[PDB]
Amino acid sequence: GGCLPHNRFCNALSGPRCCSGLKCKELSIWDSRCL
Repeated sequence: GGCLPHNRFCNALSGPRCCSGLKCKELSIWDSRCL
C-alpha cells in the first residue's frame, strides 16, 4: 500500500518504491524486486 514490501515486485520506473530497509534490486533488463 504505502511503500513496496520487501521481496515485492517494485517498479524502478512507474509505481511506488520500497521504504527504508528495502531497495529495488534489478534482476535483469526488465526484472526488478525489492532487495
